[PDB]
Amino acid sequence: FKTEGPD
Amino acid sequence: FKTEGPD
Amino acid sequence: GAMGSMERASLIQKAKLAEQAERYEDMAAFMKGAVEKGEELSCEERNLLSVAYKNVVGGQRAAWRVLSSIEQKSNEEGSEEKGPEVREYREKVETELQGVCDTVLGLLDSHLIKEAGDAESRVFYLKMKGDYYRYLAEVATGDKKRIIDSARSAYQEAMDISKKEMPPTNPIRLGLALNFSVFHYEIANSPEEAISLAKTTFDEAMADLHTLSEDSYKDSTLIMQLLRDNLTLWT
Amino acid sequence: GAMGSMERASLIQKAKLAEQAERYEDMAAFMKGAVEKGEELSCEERNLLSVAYKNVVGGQRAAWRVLSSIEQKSNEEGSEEKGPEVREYREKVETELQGVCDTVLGLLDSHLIKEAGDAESRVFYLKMKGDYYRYLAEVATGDKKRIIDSARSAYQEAMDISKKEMPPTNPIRLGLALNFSVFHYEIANSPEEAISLAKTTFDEAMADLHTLSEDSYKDSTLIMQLLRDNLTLWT
Ligand SMILES: [Cl-]
Ligand SMILES: [Cl-]
Ligand SMILES: [Mg+2]
Ligand SMILES: [Mg+2]
Ligand SMILES: [Mg+2]
Ligand SMILES: [Mg+2]
Ligand SMILES: [Mg+2]
Ligand SMILES: [Mg+2]
Repeated sequence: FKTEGPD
Repeated sequence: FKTEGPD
Repeated sequence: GAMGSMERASLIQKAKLAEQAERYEDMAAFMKGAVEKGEELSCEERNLLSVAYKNVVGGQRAAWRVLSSIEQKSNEEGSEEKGPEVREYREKVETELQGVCDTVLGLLDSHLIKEAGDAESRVFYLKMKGDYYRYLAEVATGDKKRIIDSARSAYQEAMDISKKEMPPTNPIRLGLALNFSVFHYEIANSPEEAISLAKTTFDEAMADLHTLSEDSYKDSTLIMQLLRDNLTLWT
Repeated sequence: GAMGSMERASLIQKAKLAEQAERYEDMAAFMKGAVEKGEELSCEERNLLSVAYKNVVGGQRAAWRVLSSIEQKSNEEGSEEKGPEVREYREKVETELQGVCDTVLGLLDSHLIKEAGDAESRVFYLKMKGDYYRYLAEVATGDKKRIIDSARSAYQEAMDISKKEMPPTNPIRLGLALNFSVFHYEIANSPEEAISLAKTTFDEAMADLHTLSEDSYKDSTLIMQLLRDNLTLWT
């Protein structure tokens, strides 16, 4: 699942 | 230029 | 602190060089030094702080997930006993991850949040507080409830401010909602809440895109697509 | 040393976990600890040592190249003066890179090379010595000639042993030749020597592929393709 910003 | 192994 | 002798502007400049070099631990250390000068951070500087730590903790989280998976397989029926090493090394990585989260939380508590009065700064910092408690919750197995409630509380305060003070398309508001929705789904065992939040947020942003310039439209729709990607995975 | 209390086998096991987690600095520290137990390394363990340090130094080299490029642009006509920060940060990265090279060279000198009697171990270690002197040469601007000659000397000793003791398809021999050819082209300003070495090595390997199993053929042809890729770039 996607969250804000880079990994 | 390529050298042996990973980067 | 090792950065105490370096000018604030030089620390910012080197943070930007470290970013270009993909030297994220250096970037974080420079930005920690800049915060510790005691002045408030500009928008650009907030974003450098966030990018630095997000990249450092992201590497740690990825490593922890690999090690935890190996450890769980070791604890399956018919797995050969291999000794304490997988647990020890998972614990080493976990402890380093917790240390980075504690560093970030400490910057926010001393004294970024208390001096942040504008909605853009305060929401940004409260979202960060929710995020780093969330990363602590991902590895917590013992205080777990209290870590979860600390994340929730930070996110809820950020949400309350953002809904009063920012438009529905504002990228910080959108990224907050995105992350709080993932908290609900992954941490709080609240998939319905996660889906409702992501849906409401997307729809309210879509209705206000007409107000935006082309550049602002691009910024908002990028985050909207992330909400959509999670909704596709979850529904 | 921080690893002195950990069993050798546990250090090897954790090196392999660190590899899976892409935690290369940890992997290198575990493998340094294993070397410092004083026993010779198996083939698998040599390769873990090499992969660990190659990944650590590779990140440093990439960062150094970015910073050096920025620094060189700053020194162009009509560039605005921005102060000492780009030079300072390039120097910081350079010094850390040199420290990693010195660590590896120190393991090889105390005492990996002197106890390595079989051609596969000795060639492997001498190639590594050439490689880490080569990485020192990439950043050297002052002793530069002596660093270059140390790389050359290590590679030449490895070459002499490999030609006497190993078949032309052996992967360690092939990787040595590949790297020594890049030394000639990039470091020693000897593109003709680089091209001759790569050509000769490729052709002699091709003539001995018929002797190999399917698996050995795959291993050798992978390295042969690297020689071919450099020859395409250089001719
Ligand atoms: Cl450990
Ligand atoms: Cl510096
Ligand atoms: Mg000052
Ligand atoms: Mg723990
Ligand atoms: Mg339902
Ligand atoms: Mg023992
Ligand atoms: Mg220097
Ligand atoms: Mg010619």
